[PDB]
Amino acid sequence: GAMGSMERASLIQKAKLAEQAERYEDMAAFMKGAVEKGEELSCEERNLLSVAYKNVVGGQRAAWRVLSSIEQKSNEEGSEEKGPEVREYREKVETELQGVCDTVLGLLDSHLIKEAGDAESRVFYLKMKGDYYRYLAEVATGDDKKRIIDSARSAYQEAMDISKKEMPPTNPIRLGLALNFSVFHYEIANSPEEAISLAKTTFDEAMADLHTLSEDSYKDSTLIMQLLRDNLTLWT
Amino acid sequence: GAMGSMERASLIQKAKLAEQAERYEDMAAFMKGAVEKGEELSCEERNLLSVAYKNVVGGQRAAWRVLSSIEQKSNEEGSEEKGPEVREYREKVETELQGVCDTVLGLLDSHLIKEAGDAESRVFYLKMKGDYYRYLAEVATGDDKKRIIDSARSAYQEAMDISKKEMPPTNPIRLGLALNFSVFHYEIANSPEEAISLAKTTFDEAMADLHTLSEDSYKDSTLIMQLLRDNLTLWT
Amino acid sequence: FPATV
Amino acid sequence: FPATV
Ligand SMILES: *CC(=O)NCC1CCN(C(=O)C2(Oc3ccc(Cl)cc3)CCOCC2)CC1
Ligand SMILES: *CC(=O)NCC1CCN(C(=O)C2(Oc3ccc(Cl)cc3)CCOCC2)CC1
Ligand SMILES: [Mg+2]
Ligand SMILES: [Mg+2]
Ligand SMILES: [Mg+2]
Ligand SMILES: [Mg+2]
Ligand SMILES: [Mg+2]
Ligand SMILES: [Mg+2]
Repeated sequence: GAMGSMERASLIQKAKLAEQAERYEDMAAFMKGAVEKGEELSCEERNLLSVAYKNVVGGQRAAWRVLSSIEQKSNEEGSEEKGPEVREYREKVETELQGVCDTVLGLLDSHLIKEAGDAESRVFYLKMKGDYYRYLAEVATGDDKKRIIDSARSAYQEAMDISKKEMPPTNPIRLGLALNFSVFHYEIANSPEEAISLAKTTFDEAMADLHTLSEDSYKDSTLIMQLLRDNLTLWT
Repeated sequence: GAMGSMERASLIQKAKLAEQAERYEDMAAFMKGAVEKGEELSCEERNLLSVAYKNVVGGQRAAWRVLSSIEQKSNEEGSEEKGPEVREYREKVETELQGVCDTVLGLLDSHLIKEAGDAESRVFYLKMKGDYYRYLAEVATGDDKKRIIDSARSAYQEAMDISKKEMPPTNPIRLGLALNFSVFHYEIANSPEEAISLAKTTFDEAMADLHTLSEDSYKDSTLIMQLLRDNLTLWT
Repeated sequence: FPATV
Repeated sequence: FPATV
């Protein structure tokens, strides 16, 4: 670990600086360093970790999609042969993306999840596990594709089961988990009806619980509820 | 060179793919590889090189400014001490930026400039030399600051002298060179009157030559002329 | 592309 | 910040 010599508090401080500077690769490296100190993460610290890697991998995914589209076009009839370069470069970006996902999943397995006893932390990390298997699934084309998909599904399902037992239907982690699991169903599992059902049920159960909330909690919950509605509008 | 085994044509092809994917670090590495093949660059190839490094360093500069601002605030009266982290991280970003500038200047010195005999190529590379010394100047605080500034000035001046002899006043390279040298005067050389004079004279001489142009050449030239006007409006 | 968080 | 190209 290149961050092994840096104080945990310094790593967290620098992660926050890197966020302000929009230096998400640095932010992720700082947070990896912080995780590798071996202490549990606070809520704020979990969010730094998630924001960092979300941005890094989000960029990789966007690039991979550009490249995959170019590659697909190259394999249509009437497309003049351009050699191996498009495939090679798509592979390069893919391998880097897979590496980032493996890094994140590694942190979750060693040892964030096993030490996470509170619902809020355990659901947060299992959602992440689902998310990073989902990203691996987006680029999977071979023997292990089904097992990657099932790994995502299993993580999301464990998260759902805990969140339903332990958190109110308006909890932002519970909402965000459902949002993403719904997308998993639509985009990965070829289960659009399950995706729609999930988004709808999640929205309605949240709606019914808004009355219990402060103005600030209301703002947080309704924001994600709008994302559910946005997806529903896209899909129906 | 990690790109030593890849074909020059493949490097250029991949640089174009990386541009489409907004993967500017990769784009820059591909173009560095292409330069290091030792052949002169075409106009298109020069533009790929410049676009790649402009984007990489532009990101670094933006981050450095965020960090420098935070650092400056930390050294105001009534600012509570937060330790070395802000300075360390600003230094980290700075060192990376300096490294990219040194890489670019290295390519220009070994051996792009010396092989560039046509006005269009030689002015293009000397403008780049000026630009990357200007970026080094933006972060310079020590013994060599004056020499860095003079290195930028000297490169820009050689470029200006060639461009005035060999190119029409509407040539986009000539315009862009003047635009950037004007900014050098305003931001680096503490010479706002020189900056204003240069931008104004460049604008007016271009205006008078527009009549000679095709519609497409007109579009290219007037775009940069508007950047000159934008700066003038900012400064007056 | 659909919304995720 | 002023315009450069
Ligand atoms: C520790 C903790 O409670 N983390 C979640 C916290 C509240 C919810 N939240 C958000 O509202 C936004 O991002 C997420 C991120 C992850 C998850 Cl699982 C849910 C929501 C950030 C602001 O835009 C809306 C979503 C993150 C911080
Ligand atoms: C080989 C060559 O002629 N290169 C310049 C070429 C025309 C000008 N041009 C542009 O118009 C924009 O960018 C630059 C970049 C560098 C310089 Cl020196 C001048 C202008 C790109 C489009 O937005 C306006 C400026 C670049 C390609
Ligand atoms: Mg310690
Ligand atoms: Mg692969
Ligand atoms: Mg159900
Ligand atoms: Mg060859
Ligand atoms: Mg320094
Ligand atoms: Mg003069």
